[PDB]
Amino acid sequence: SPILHENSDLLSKRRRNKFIIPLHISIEIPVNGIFRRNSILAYFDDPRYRRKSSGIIKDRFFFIPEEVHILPGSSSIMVRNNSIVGVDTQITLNLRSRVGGLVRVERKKKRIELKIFSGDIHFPGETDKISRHTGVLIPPGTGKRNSKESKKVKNWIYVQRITPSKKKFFVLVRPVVTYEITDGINLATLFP
Amino acid sequence: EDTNLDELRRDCGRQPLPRKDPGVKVEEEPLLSNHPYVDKLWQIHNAEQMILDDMEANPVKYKGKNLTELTDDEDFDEENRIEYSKAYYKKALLPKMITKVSVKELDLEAAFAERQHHNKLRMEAQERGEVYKIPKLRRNIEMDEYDFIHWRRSLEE
Amino acid sequence: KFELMPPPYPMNALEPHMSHTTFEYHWGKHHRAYVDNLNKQIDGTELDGMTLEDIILITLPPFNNAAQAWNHQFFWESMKPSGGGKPSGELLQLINRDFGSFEAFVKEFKAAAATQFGSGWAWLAYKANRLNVGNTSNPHPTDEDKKLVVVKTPNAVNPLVWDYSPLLTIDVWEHAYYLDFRNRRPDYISIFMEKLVSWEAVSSRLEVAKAKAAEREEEEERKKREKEE
Amino acid sequence: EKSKQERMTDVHNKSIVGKGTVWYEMAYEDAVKERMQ
Ligand SMILES: [Fe+3]
Repeated sequence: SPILHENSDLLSKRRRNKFIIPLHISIEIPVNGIFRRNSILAYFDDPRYRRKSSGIIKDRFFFIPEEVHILPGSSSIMVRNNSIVGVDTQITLNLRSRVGGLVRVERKKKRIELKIFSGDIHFPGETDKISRHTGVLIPPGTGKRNSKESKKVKNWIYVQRITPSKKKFFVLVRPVVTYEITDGINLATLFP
Repeated sequence: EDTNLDELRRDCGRQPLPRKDPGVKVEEEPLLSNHPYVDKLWQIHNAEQMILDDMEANPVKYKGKNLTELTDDEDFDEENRIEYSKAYYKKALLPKMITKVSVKELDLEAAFAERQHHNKLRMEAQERGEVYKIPKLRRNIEMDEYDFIHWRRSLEE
Repeated sequence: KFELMPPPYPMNALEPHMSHTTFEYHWGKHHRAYVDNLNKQIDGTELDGMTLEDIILITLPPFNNAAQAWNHQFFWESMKPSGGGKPSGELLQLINRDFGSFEAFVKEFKAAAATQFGSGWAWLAYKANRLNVGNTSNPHPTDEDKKLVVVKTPNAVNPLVWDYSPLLTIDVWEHAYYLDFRNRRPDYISIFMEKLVSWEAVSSRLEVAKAKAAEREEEEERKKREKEE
Repeated sequence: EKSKQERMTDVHNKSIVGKGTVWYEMAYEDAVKERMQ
């Protein structure tokens, strides 16, 4: 049967036009068993790059996690639209908010979409002519070492402009994640 | 009596049988390194590893019988071993070629010593806190040496 | 336009075993002819302005003439009118390592020059070749890979063509000995192996070959470092 | 009639429904070496 030290590389050999892999990543073949050009055989989905947060990443990618709650149409919501709710905020009868931020309630035909955009609410000034509809991501700025009280922001932040009113607009600095395509290469040795 | 036309052509002095001319140049071509005995060495390596791992699963079966002298079946034959079976298909269905390695063909003493040393180092590295890893076994190095001598022969040719 | 190069020793009084009448005829005629023909056939061409080896490896009608002159000059330089009889230095080490003894090497050279059967040059070469087809590289490379091999070449053929390194040459062509003496080739071969071979030039050429092999090995390491970087 | 590539595309869509642009495309030996080096 199996063993404690499972090293399939030391039990598989590759020859000219012949690949022998010991079945114990997973691989799938067609019904007839034949393969074609550019035919995917094995899948190497790695859970290390997986994310539990609903926010998806979109050389490097940025993922902004957002608390999204899909409730039915007949569900009573205890939160108002465009309202700022804190931590542990009771949004429903048995559902509490996990992160504090701006609550967005999207009422569809037969579904209630509640989105909680976590982030720091900042009031932009007159000279801050930031893009309203075009969100801009700010990377880690190289702060000068001369200033002592200058807190260096080592994590990238995503600044999104929220305009609930036609005359009043706010800027929300949502969090971001790091997802690099070039960095990170993990694959189990198949052939010795 | 004549069944090979080339032997007849050589005997009667006539020219060789005409063949279509390949467009490749034999001088400029990749060398051959694969060894023919590599397949048998790999299959006997797999058989040795499997029998040695299965002697561990059944210590009572391994006990009372020497590793050097063992007999799975008295009437086992290599000819009966070759067969085609496509009953079990998880994703693809193809004939499963079966090969039965001979009892004397496997030298179980070296495999037993190797596995003893390997599991000792495995448990030692687990005590350390790191998974034990081994680069290559003996029979794999022997197969690499076979491939190397075949490559030397091809290079000299 | 290459010109004929005079031999190191005085041609008239070099060796009592090779007649100066003979020396003169052979050298002059052959070298001159090859060079002029070669100079005629390379004039107004891309091959002009290059060394003989370049031409040798590239060539075709300008091959046979070039190789012969190159071989002939190498042959002249391969000998001086003294010092023959035994090699020394790294030559002896390499000879006893591969051949086993100096007498074995001499016998092999004699039995390769005798059995040429026609027009040919015999060669002692230091084998440092790099193929350009498939798996040319050798895993677990070590010593004893580069070896001294005694090869026989047909007319106008030199070992330069198979990436080999030329160390010592006997011109087994009739002109060399037929005129000089009654045409018994073993005599000429024996005398060459006895009283004219110069091992100092062979040692110098072995040093040059080991230097070129080292520079190729270091070029391989440079390419590997560029790959890593 | 002949050389129909329907089955290959079908099994590729069953294995990978979303044929997005591959962010990382590399040979097997190159990936193994990068894991080693
Ligand atoms: Fe000559």
